[PDB]
Amino acid sequence: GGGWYYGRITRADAEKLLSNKHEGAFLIRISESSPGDFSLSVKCPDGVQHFKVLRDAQSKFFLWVVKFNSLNELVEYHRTASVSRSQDVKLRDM
Repeated sequence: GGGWYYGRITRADAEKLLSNKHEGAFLIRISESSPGDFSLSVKCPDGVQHFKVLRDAQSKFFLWVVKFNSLNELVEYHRTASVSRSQDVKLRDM
């Protein structure tokens, strides 16, 4: 695991590279203009899409209203289900 961490990358780069070469491919990236917040990006059927992902002062990450210990506890359990719930896009890496 951990093949999904790309760090410094921006949205404009992410939408470029992440179209290679399968739907459900994903990367995790920072807000380079002001560090400490992050984005998930994913390959979808019309292009590439993005999702803001954060942590609290409690040192716990969140996506919804519910908290998890790291983004690894999101990704490793979210992967069996859709990021959209209206499209067949699920997180996958080979």
